[PDB]
Amino acid sequence: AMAREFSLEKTRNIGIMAHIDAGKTTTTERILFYTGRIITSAATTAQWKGYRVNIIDTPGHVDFTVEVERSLRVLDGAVAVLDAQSGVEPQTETVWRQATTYGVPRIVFVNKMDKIGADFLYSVGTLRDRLQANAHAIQLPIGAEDNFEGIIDLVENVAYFYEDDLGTRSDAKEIPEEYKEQAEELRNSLIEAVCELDEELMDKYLEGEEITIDELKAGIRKGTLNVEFYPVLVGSAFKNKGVQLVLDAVLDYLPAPTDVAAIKGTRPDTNEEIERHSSDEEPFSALAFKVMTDPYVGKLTFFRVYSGTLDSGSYVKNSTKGKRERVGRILQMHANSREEISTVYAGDIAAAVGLKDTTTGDTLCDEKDLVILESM
Ligand SMILES: [Cl-]
Ligand SMILES: [Cl-]
Repeated sequence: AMAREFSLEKTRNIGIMAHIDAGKTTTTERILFYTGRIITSAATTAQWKGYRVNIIDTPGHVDFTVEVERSLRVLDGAVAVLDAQSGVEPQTETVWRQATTYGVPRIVFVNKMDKIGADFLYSVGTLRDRLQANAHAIQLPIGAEDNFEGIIDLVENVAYFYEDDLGTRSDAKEIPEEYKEQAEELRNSLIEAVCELDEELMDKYLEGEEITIDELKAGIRKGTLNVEFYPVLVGSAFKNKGVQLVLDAVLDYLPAPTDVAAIKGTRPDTNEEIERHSSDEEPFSALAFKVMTDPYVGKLTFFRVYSGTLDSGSYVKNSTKGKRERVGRILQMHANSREEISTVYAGDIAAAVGLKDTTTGDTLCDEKDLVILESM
């Protein structure tokens, strides 16, 4: 007998798109640490400043596999991590274009800034050249290599400094004098880019009226959600610098379940096109996306709930296979523990115990209102 701890609007289903060379694993470990306060898990339930953040693990393929399409549906937004040295590899391009097809909003994080030969401006440049994406910097790093001392937030128009310790973050002081000219130059470039995404901001810009910090964030978000803009951040996941800012950007610019289109399905035995809105008032529907052999509970079946709610110990239909399944226990895999929940809601992710015939890609739904989300 529990209600939602976190609302739809305050939910972030994210995935991290990057190669092992770009530092995907080390980046992921930092996110799990900051989001789990007070071996690779298929999906990790976590939080950040009052928001539910589900970190969905993604594969490292270089092909047009069906597993990626499913991995892109399960997540709503994504964090594309680039290597500061190389920038954009030929294999990052194939991943990027697939995300664009399914309309996945993405923020970019230029990792390994403290590494030798790291160049932020260069890396940002490759996105517009190679990928042909409208990527823009919302940050400017203070120094490179071991001189990498801090990060400038172009939106808030402030600077943060890192002592390279466990404390890491410091208060938001004024931008250093030697970086002000470039900072305002990039901030004004950012403001112009955003003005082209919302006419209301263009009008204020042309009339000479100031654009507030929140108006700029809204514009960036609006553009990022429409897959027309890609905010670019910087940091060093290896020495823990700028990772918390990425989490802030997830809240600020990545979509909540309601910010992406309602998922499309079909009624079994017919060609009828159906849509399931991301809401609790609708009939339950969910997509299973990973079956893991757990050592304690034996067999976990991870699933993304698109619509409705589901109580533990209740039946549902595996519409893909035409079988009844009893969701015995519902678990959420946290960073350092497991939580058994009595109810899972729309736009959330959990693992069901007790399923017999369900496999990756199958649809689980309310027995009284059937739907198959994946084509077969
Ligand atoms: Cl940070
Ligand atoms: Cl909706």
